[PDB]
Amino acid sequence: VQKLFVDKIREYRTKRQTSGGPVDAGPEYQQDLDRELFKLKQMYGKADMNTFPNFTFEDPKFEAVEKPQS
Amino acid sequence: RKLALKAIDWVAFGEIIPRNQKAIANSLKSWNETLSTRLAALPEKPPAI
Amino acid sequence: SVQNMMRQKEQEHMIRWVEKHVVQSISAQQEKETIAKCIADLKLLAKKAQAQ
Amino acid sequence: SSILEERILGADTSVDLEETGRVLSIGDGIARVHGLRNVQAEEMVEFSSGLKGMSLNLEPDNVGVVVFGNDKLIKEGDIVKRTGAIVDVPVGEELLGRVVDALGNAIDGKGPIGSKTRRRVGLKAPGIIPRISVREPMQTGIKAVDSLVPIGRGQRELIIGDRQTGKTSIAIDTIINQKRFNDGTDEKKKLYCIYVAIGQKRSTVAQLVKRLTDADAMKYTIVVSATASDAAPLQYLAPYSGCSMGEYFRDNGKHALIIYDDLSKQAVAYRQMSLLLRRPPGREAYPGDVFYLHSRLLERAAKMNDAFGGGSLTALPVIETQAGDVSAYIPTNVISITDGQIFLETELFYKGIRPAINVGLSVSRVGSAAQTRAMKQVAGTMKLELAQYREVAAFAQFGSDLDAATQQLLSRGVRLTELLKQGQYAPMAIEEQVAVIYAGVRGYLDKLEPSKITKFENAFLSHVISQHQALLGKIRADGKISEETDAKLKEIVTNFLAGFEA
Amino acid sequence: GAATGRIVAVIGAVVDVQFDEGLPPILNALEVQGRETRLVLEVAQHLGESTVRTIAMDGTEGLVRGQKVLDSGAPIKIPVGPETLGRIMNVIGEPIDERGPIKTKQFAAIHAEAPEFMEMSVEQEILVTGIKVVDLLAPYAKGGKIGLFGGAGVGKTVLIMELINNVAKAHGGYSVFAGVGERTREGNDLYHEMIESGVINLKDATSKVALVYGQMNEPPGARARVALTGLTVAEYFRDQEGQDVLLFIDNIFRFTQAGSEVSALLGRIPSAVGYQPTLATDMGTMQERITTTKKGSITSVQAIYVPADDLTDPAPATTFAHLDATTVLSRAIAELGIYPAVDPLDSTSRIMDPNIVGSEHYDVARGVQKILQDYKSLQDIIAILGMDELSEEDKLTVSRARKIQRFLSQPFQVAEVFTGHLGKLVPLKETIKGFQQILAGEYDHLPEQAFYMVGPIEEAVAKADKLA
Ligand SMILES: Nc1ncnc2c1ncn2[C@@H]1O[C@H](COP(=O)(O)OP(=O)(O)OP(=O)(O)O)[C@@H](O)[C@H]1O
Ligand SMILES: Nc1ncnc2c1ncn2[C@@H]1O[C@H](COP(=O)(O)OP(=O)(O)O)[C@@H](O)[C@H]1O
Ligand SMILES: [Mg+2]
Ligand SMILES: [Mg+2]
Repeated sequence: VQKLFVDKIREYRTKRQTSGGPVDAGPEYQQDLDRELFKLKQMYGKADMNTFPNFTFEDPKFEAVEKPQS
Repeated sequence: RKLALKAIDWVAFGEIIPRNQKAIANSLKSWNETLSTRLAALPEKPPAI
Repeated sequence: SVQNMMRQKEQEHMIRWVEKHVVQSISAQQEKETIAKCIADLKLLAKKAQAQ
Repeated sequence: SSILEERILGADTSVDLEETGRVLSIGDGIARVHGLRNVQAEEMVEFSSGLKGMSLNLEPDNVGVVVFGNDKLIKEGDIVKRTGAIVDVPVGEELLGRVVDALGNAIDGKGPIGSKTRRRVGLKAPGIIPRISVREPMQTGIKAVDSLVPIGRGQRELIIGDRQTGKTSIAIDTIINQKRFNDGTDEKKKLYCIYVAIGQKRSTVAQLVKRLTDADAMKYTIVVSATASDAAPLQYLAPYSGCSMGEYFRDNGKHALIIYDDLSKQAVAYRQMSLLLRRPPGREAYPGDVFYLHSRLLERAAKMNDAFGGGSLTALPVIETQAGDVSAYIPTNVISITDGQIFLETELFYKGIRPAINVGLSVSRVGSAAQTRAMKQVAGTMKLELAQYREVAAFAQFGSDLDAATQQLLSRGVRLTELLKQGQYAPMAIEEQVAVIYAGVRGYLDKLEPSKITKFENAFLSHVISQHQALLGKIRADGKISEETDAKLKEIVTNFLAGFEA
Repeated sequence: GAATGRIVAVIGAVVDVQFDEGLPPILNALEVQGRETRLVLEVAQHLGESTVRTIAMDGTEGLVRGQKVLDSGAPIKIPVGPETLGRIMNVIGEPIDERGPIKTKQFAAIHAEAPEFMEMSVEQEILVTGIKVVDLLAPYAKGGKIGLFGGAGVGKTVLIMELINNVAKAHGGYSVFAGVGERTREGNDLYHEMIESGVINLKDATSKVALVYGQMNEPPGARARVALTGLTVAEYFRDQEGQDVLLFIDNIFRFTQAGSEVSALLGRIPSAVGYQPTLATDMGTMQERITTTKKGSITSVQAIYVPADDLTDPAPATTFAHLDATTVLSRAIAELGIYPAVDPLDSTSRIMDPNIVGSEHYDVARGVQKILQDYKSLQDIIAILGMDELSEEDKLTVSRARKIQRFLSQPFQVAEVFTGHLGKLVPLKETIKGFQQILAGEYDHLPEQAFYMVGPIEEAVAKADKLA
């Protein structure tokens, strides 16, 4: 069916004329890609784009031992 | 690999014999065991970027 | 993990657009079907020839 | 995108005359097909919608066919085609590190598996000439298994017990523990593994691939998966397909291992599939040849001679039993195919012995006693010292006092019982096993308390891997524990016992 | 009007119907013309030469041969959406609350497939409930299936009325209840206890729970398909709205009991003790859709019945591979008075683990099973011989494991109306602390009548303070 071989490539080239993502999204693709974009961040964490690690650690304080001896 | 060795000091080190200060050494070796291998996995270097 | 998930949501929509549009394009034709029948005869004419 | 367009130009639209049988009925998976003259038995037939099926019964009027999939796209009056091949699955090393369904299509989504050779699921076990006896060991890393109930390479060993006792965990510490040989250097100490999931929900098999990928265990296994949602002819075909990827290894040189989890769910997929073909029921409505179902499976687990390649194929079938009764129909038919067993119980699991192995009953035809040379020294005496314990240590009510006579021997058991306990997903090595077992049988623990031996073990084990690495390398290399190697260990246990609790 | 058919044979609830052209595919719906109510037939088989065999959703009395039958074109569809909350439905999705129609924008078929492999979520947590037997020994998760096995008269629904009273109040998302084959006055006291307590709002759109009902008066083509109905209203609230939904099913055995009543008449040889040949493929197609996935999370709680108090029967004993937690109840426990009569030795989890439940909790867990097994392993000798022929160490796993059995019975909130005792909720951290003081041996002077039917551990010393 090479007449069908040409007819699924030629209506693939029409999909390669794109402006803003989906062609017939409407309220469908706008809600779904925003529902999924939250879920990759919801149970994952709150993370910005480029912020480095900012913290500070304190070690164990070295106490002394009192000892009258001999 | 910044890491220090030591001597074999487990036998009489709990026998420090303070004024009934048995807990002073019996807690001392207890900190000594966990801190040894845990700081060994710190001391050498960080992995590849 | 955001780069990969937006590729997956885009990939399935791109497939169904080519698929749901070809249903009406194959249905509308009326002259090329007569072209399609004579080659369907010639394939069957070719098919029985290699058997016997 | 360039990927969709290159997939559509590589597609081949070949057309030919089929051989074709009209459908007469479709209900509950069985499609009695009018027509189909020259069909074989066990041939794979292909429905119109993309489904696939296998023609089991031949008959003069109709042809019975069972479906690999779902029977709702199939209507009376459909078209059944002929492939021309008895049912075959792809095979190779290229399936390594994947999760696949029961016909070799990937359900992980990493893509198409590039496989080159195809092998039937109904091939024949090799006979009497091309085998040899069992020379090698297979290390599990469990300490109650490796010392007391050893398992050779090429020996069918049955893990049997109830639900939620340890049958899956026992066979997953075994998958993890071969990590140390697979990154080594010799090609004859490796062990490539295979897990077959029959009748399991996908929220257990997608969770076991997680446990097998943090420890990087998944780079040397395959997971053939037929979940509980699948068609009943897909849970029947799964162990015959998983066993046929095992025999790429064994028939080319290497050593494989295969776990059937479990084989009480490959039987109720045969009872249902062959009641709707109108075959008369036997006992408990099982068919006549459930013994022939399991026996033609568990005899491919060979150990070939060295003029064929010398490869091996171990097998570890799991069996779930009801209420711990071992005299049922499907248990006893598979006890008497396997060389040895591992009897997992429940009162061992709850009293505290975990892994809950009944070391009294866990018999094993020892596999030409390929335990290893050093473990024979310390677990030879352990086997007898534990057997001496079990005859005499079941009173729980004492009236008389014989500390010179009896209470010395039963103090050697509780030090060796509480030594045998283990954790989970942390399996040991064999020379780390010889060291910890040395300190138990040589009297070097009778002055402890039994509530401190599990604490004594990890402090001991961390001391020997850190400070004594060149010691343990002479046990693994030389095999045996030599007399000068007996000398060096005599101080280390006593030097550590001098400063253990302080 | 795709097709027209005439009834040919009628056996109970298995109506045969012959078409002339346009055979319906399997599991369509057929509409019987000439009745006062709606009668929908769902195609099951294809018996050869333009003849199907169907299973009917309502009663078949009054049908004659030749009576016309019309083809819908689609399976049983129900109206799904956010307006389904506070409404009661039946197997075909019609309002049986007499408050008028359900007006949604979309419709959902009853029959859909299962999720794939690569849409599973593995993340486990702990859902603290407030029951001591479940928090300590067998902790529930947040997103996993739970079963409550039990006979007849043990407590599988007083236990399910607690996990609503403790979890569905402090929940933030929605909720779905389903009744499959259990009695109808209990399905009326869930309407007049969720209206009074603000969960059903009759006047605006601030209601949380949905309801779906097919009870023990229906024909067995309805009980076999009512469980796939509440399972569909609890998937729109997962995949298309993205919430965290509960799901309470009672009872799920009647999906199977009423599937071996229409399997004899379809022409099938029976398997073991009387069940259908396909017992464990239809169960693995209903249970494989009740999942937590990457798009939402369903926290199932299913009550399961065991026939004639037998756990090796084929209908309960094939449900076990589909769970995460398990709460096997018992009869002989409940003859003593221990309520909730949970078997501490038969109940499991997959999150009881020292890295998940915390290594302090995991050692009070395994250490209290060890003392419980050792009381069971001497019941041969105590029953024949006596208590008085024991040692002194094993009169101290007997007296300590009778203080532990009694300290697993808790007064529930829903059971105040029975006995007149205040329902107690304990937190998690006050049970671990309260069992370490029975294992270490601090309360070995208090009697055993003081550990019984109390909440946190300070009531046990207070009940011991009363009797003197
Ligand atoms: N070595 C061990 N020590 C202590 N507990 C363990 C060990 N191995 C497994 N367990 C625990 O025992 C429980 C059951 O183990 P597992 O799931 O392997 O049993 P199973 O019989 O395979 O279950 P199923 O009956 O569902 O197949 C799990 O909760 C697991 O955490
Ligand atoms: N927690 C409890 N406290 C006291 N009595 C209970 C408790 N749970 C159940 N019961 C008793 O057991 C019976 C259980 O019946 P019910 O739970 O309604 O249905 P099922 O028969 O399915 O268990 C109740 O009527 C009640 O008398
Ligand atoms: Mg298992
Ligand atoms: Mg009830």
